[PDB]
Amino acid sequence: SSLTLVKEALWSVIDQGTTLGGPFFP
Amino acid sequence: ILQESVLNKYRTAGQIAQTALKYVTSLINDSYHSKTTQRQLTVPELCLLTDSFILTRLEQYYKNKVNERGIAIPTTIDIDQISGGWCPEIDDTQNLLNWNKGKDSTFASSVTGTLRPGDLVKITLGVHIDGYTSEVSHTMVIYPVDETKPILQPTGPLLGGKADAVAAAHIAMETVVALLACALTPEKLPASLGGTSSGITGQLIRTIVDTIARSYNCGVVPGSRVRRIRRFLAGQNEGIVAEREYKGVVWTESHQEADLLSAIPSDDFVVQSGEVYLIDLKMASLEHCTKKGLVTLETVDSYTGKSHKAGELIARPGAYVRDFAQTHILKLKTSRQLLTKIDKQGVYPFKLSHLSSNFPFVHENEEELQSLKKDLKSFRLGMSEISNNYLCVESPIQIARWVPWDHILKATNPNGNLSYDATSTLTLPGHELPLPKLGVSAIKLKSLMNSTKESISLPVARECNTIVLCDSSVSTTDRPELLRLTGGSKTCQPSWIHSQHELNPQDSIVQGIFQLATLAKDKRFGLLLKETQPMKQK
Amino acid sequence: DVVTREYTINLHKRLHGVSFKKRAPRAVKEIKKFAKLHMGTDDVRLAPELNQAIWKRGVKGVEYRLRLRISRKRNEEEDAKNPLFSYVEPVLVASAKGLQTVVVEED
Amino acid sequence: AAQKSFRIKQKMAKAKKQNRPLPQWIRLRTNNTIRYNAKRRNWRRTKMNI
Amino acid sequence: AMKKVEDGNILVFQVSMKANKYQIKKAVKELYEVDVLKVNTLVRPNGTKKAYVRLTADYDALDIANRIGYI
Amino acid sequence: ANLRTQKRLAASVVGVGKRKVWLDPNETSEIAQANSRNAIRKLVKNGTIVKKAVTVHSKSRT
Amino acid sequence: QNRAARKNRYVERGSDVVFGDQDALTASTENGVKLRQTDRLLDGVADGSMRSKADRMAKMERRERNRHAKQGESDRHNAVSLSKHLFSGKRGVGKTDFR
Amino acid sequence: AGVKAYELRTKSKEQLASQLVDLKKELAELKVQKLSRPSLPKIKTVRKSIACVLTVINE
RNA sequence: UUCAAAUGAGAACUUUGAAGACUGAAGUGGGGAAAGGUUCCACGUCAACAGCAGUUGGACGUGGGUUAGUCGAUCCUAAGA
Ligand SMILES: [Mg+2]
Ligand SMILES: [Mg+2]
Ligand SMILES: [Mg+2]
Ligand SMILES: [Mg+2]
Ligand SMILES: [Mg+2]
Ligand SMILES: [Mg+2]
Ligand SMILES: [Mg+2]
Repeated sequence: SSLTLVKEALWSVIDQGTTLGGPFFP
Repeated sequence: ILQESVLNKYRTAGQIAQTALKYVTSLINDSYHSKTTQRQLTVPELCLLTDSFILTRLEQYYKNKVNERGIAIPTTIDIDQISGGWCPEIDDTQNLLNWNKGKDSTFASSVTGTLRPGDLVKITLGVHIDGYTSEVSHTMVIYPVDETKPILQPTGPLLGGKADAVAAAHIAMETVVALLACALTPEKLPASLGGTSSGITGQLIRTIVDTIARSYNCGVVPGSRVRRIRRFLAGQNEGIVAEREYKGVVWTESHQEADLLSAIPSDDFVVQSGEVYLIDLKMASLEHCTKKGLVTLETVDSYTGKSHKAGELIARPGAYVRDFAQTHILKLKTSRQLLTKIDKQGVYPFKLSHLSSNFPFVHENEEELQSLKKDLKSFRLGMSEISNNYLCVESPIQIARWVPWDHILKATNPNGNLSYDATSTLTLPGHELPLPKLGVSAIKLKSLMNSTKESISLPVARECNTIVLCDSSVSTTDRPELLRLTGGSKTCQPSWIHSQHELNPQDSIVQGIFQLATLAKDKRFGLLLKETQPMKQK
Repeated sequence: DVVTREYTINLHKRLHGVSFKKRAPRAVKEIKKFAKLHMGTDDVRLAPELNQAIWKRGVKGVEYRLRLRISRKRNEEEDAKNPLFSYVEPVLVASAKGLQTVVVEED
Repeated sequence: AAQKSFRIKQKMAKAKKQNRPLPQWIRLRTNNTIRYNAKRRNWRRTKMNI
Repeated sequence: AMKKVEDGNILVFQVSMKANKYQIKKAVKELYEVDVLKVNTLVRPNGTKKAYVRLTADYDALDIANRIGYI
Repeated sequence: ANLRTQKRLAASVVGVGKRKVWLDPNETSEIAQANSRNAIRKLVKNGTIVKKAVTVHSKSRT
Repeated sequence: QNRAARKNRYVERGSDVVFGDQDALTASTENGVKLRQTDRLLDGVADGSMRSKADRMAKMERRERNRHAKQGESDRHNAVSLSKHLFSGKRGVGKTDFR
Repeated sequence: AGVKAYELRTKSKEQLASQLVDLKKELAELKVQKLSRPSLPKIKTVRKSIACVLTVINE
């Protein structure tokens, strides 16, 4: 079943950094 | 068709929108950050003052030369989980307190009207002249005030999922602006980003936005769009009013399902010169999600007896939309007068306070506010019969929600595709398939969201700009350039945030984003972006 | 073929011996049959002013002769089963006596 | 009659409230054997007899 | 019923069958803190009692409608 | 279309019988929109609905 | 007439642009009810698929009474097997029961 | 949800009277909302809370 | 009884207009008593019923509507109980 295949696929799939602004009020 | 008059009307609308955004930012900073003001303004007060400011600024422009003008998007202030539609009227403060007594403190900021530190305040407003609409929306952060410092500054930057959402929204906004400006110079497109001979595509827009959101661990709220704007067709009511032609890229639960498995909008278009684009992006934080789930929307009603949930928000929407295709003669004289006033507005969403003769106020007086409330009482009386005959509808209040995939997969729906909400007043959200491949309808999805015990809400950050792609003849300097009517470093300046996530430089899309940023910063042999400046007041 | 003519119809010999309650309806049906004979059209439409002229002197007071203007025109609707139809109009004249079939030039 | 007594009017009110077909959600219940309103009354078919 | 709010400053209520006009007036004045000009009553064909309560000129039925929540 | 209610309302508003009320056959949608006596009054004012005159009963021969 | 025609001009507006060819914008109810009007028949069934299933069930159930030509659920006229005034006849030389 | 009899029984007469009045006000508000929303499950628990408060007072 | 237009898949029968007639104030008009009990009115709508038809209906489905110190009951007594 296509629904079964879709559900199986979804089940198998689900199974420094950055700094903006500054010390002030814009 | 771009022209001198059309460009001037767009520029005037954008200038008024930028000035209103500056006005609201200054008001909020005075109320909660500088603390110079004695009385702290509330959300309905800020919205009403913004609408009056927009009307008073627009009154001087194109008088007796343009048939129709006014507020396109009513001033909306959304906090954290609220993703849109929050513009409460001044006569609903006690109603909100009475409705939400005995509830949790999760929506305490919105219920009381007073902002709190750490809140993400999303301010949205639009101005139209002769149907040419310019819209702005900016997320900002509310901070606690330092005491030891001589200068008013925040104690520290924003940390966590809210910071992730703000960073993702800002980076996506800037990158999409640069990418759309690259459409006027197709030879300046990076090779790793896309074809040198190929143009700008909705597929490229979607993959850039999804890459940024996945890098910052955020989801795209199902209201986000990057679309084309024409006269009287700006998507001011996208989920309410249907449109004959659409050109843009949208994000939905269907798109989330398709990406997981990897009138109708399609990402099979090429961005063309001489066009106006609206970019509205909402990023929902996924910090608290320890599983893989789906982002959806919950509609807020005014009924307290529908459930017993402690963390439920009860409110009444403040904006209405007139359906000019529906005609019915009313029985109340007050209702007929209100309908005449509503028809005098146009095809944009309106507030009941906008229809008062006192509004906008010339001098802000307590007696003026009392007269406005007195008018609002009879306006509610007329609106009850107007809405009872389907002449006007509500723009809904929506909250971002997270539903895990395992609950959806374990759920059973005996109807499948055939199910739909028959009690829905609106046609467009009533007949919807958010999960076409799983055959789960909107009513079934709402049932699953209410039944799940791990259905949480997600904070949302929003950024929305309007741009025009002016060609060589349209532009001032004989070379094509992008006129950003709303947004920029002057009005939409990012707040102090810090995130532990960043773009990963080992990816081709990330390299293309870096090249887009570099070419946007290059003003000589790169892209030309001209930002609209806010007009001075004093 | 679009065409327009004027005729005189002898309703006296067509209504000879007819019951009094049926004289005007039979005059209507005879006029329709007359137009069908002269134009080959199964679709005949009578003007309401022509109906007034038929019914002017009550149910049993139909005039002996009527002067009619019959126009064969084109049926513009796609759903119609016939491409042509006839439209019958009254010709209010001094008298319906001593008149011959004539062709009216359409401008 | 127009000038009626309260007992008559109360019985008329009860009959008016009883005058209805089945709710549709009754038909969806498990093991439901009720398929129509077998006690339905109309003003021109069966008289109430006071 | 909503027409009477703007037409005669009149609120329309469904009240108990055992209540008379004195009890209706006292209950309205107690519950909504408004002076009642007069009360008219009828028994509906469904067996419930309907009361047209007209307030005095000092008070507006529109305010009471907005307070109750139906408008 | 069905204008029975509108004809009855026009007769009541004008103050004559249904035999004395004329509805414009070209303004059918405009008449069908009129569900109230106020709208009927508007139609009478703008001429969509007209009051006919009485049938004469002359007394000259008498 | 030229002055009147030049005065009577039609200028499009935003309503004509947006809702010129569109219609509806609101789901039409099955019983033609208003927004806050109760629907006795359909308020207990939220979704239109189950509404259609219930409608089909009622229509299939109606068929026998339709064949019996009842005016409705309330038409429950009962006929006797035999009428005594029709089957109690011994007519002598005298008074009869009918003409 | 709703009130609990053993929690009600630890209170005084005036507290129970105030709770009953508040429950009656909430019931009136719910009956106002019911005119627009035909399905309102909170009405049942408010009614049962009123009945329980009356039961404890009478006891 | 007739003509035209509209609605509709479908019009002898629905709607509007145009005509011809009738009840002829002891009416086919306008109100009531007894009786009926929502049949009143709006919206939706055609399976069954309207011994033809039907887009129409006193039919079917959902609702709205009956406001009194002065109109009646309520009070009085009659033949009577
Ligand atoms: Mg003979
Ligand atoms: Mg009374
Ligand atoms: Mg006679
Ligand atoms: Mg006569
Ligand atoms: Mg038949
Ligand atoms: Mg009727
Ligand atoms: Mg009925």
